[PDB]
Amino acid sequence: AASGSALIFDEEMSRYKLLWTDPACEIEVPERLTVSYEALRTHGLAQRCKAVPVRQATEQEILLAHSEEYLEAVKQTPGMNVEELMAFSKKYNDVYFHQNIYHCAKLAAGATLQLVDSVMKREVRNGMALVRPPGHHSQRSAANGFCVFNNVAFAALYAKKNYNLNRILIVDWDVHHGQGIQYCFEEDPSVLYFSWHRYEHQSFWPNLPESDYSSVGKGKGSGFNINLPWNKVGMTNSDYLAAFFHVLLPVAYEFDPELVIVSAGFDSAIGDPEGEMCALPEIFAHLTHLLMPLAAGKMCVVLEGGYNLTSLGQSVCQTVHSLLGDPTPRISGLGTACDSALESIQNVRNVQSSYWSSFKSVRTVVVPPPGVELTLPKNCQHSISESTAKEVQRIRDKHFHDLTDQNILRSLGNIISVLDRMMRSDEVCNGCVVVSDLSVSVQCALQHALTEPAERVLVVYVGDGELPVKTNDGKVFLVQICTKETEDKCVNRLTLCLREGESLTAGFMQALLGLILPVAYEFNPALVLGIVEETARVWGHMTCLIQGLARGRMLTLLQGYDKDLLELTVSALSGASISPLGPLRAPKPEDVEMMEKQRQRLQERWGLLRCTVSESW
Ligand SMILES: NCCCNCCCCCC(=O)NO
Ligand SMILES: [K+]
Ligand SMILES: [K+]
Ligand SMILES: [Zn+2]
Repeated sequence: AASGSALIFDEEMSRYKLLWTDPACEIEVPERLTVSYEALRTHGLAQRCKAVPVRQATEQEILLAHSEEYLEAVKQTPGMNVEELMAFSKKYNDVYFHQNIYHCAKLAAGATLQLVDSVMKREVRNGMALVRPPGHHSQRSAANGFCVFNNVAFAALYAKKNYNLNRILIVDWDVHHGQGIQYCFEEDPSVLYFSWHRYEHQSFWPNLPESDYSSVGKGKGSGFNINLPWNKVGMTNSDYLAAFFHVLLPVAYEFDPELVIVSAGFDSAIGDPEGEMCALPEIFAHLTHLLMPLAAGKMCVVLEGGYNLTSLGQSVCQTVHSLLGDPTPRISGLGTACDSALESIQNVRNVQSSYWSSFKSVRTVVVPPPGVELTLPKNCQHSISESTAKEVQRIRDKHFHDLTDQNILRSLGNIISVLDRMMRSDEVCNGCVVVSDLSVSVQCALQHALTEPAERVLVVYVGDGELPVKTNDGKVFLVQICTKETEDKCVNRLTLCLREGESLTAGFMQALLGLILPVAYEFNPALVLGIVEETARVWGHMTCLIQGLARGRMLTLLQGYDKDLLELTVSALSGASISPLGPLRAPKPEDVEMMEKQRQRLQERWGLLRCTVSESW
């Protein structure tokens, strides 16, 4: 399988700049590239990525998305002086030209195609290209918004032609609307374009009516263009995550893309002069991580905007951190989206209701049963202290007097050993332990974590019984996926009873993206505890996405030995790729009704669940 992450960059693309007075473009400086690459080198991230050289995009590759007349007009700019370059740039909106910009434009485009090839050739698992000029505003016969050629549009068309892909997802989290990408794939159902952008009721640049939520695509591409307009500035982490959980992610996993291309503009981060939003650079580590379970991890990150030189480097490294599989930082202070964001999210979901189902040294430690030996990935390891042995003795005599099964005692010693290495040693991140007795193992795992201390523990249990888990003090949230419909009493437990059949994968994924993840992210646990009983596919996507919480510190307790299940949890816990879910039969209405009743029951306490504007009394 593929491994590593590509970092495509070249200092040549920082060798064009603005040569005349223009306050509209004076923020697009060469230092954007040099600051971002040097930030990756300072933090040791560039040295960890496979450096792929940039090449020039050929003429025929440029003609994939641009006209011959516009290409030949740009081709003449290297021969122009300052006066002629100023006159040529006046023919367009918010863009300047340079003697070298046509050279770097072909390099920025070629760098994107180099990144597409390395990912599609399985030479790397994912990658990022630091390019200038940007591209998502560029159109078929016009330069626009600092862009000359549409790099991301090139990547999708290049991937369609040379690899025969049928479904490509484009995620534009830049703060500006990439109308060039929208125009290019307006009638193409093979490319799904998502974009959030500062809109302010069309008053913000580029002031386009097509940037609104009602532009869903044209013809056979209807429903494959998703615009989410930000009508107020200061959007926070809660707004960005609500946009993912309730708009992008449900559509993305139903779309099931064969490749993910990200128009990664970081002017959506706090401190940027263009965006004026308030999301921290840490949010981009999660925006990346939440998309990695798609397309078997094949993700191509292309740089677009980002103009606060300090805010830029921080978010670039947070993106590469997630691409390399590093633990995601904890996000605190999460809550409901603001009213403006909730109105936007509500409107996009309604207009897309007719096109999509959901609307209207060691990273992992494994302890198999005694004697079972299995092949482990490179970053995983098998399992005992004398202090742990004494503590298991102390736990036994106080809480389990009539208990002598010396193999049950073995697992409890491993649970303490694994948890001690996860929280305190900082050398182990997560782990998986095969378990015989559930009630004693869950009790030991949960109680030992609270005194570690883990101030908050999220428990995700796939079973039917009741477990020794107290959820009455705010330190524990219980997520239970069961077979028997249980009346949920209190606002700190989430019980999902899915009506059995061939619709469980679709219903579970909708509950994962729409209920579990929004609640888990607001809860901000210090450790995740996964529990699966013997009587109890989709667990790989759950294990990977849930690692966005608690810095990826998850302990999974598997009851009984299933090598297939064991091998999948360990693979997902270790950071390996997750095989894509195929086409899923749309969820049963009885499950959607059940999931919406739980949202009504919990969204007043966990505002991140809200996908509507609350009714004021
Ligand atoms: N604050 C006033 C609005 C001026 N807007 C200038 C357009 C440049 C677009 C660059 C970009 O980041 N594209 O993604
Ligand atoms: K955007
Ligand atoms: K589209
Ligand atoms: Zn931008």
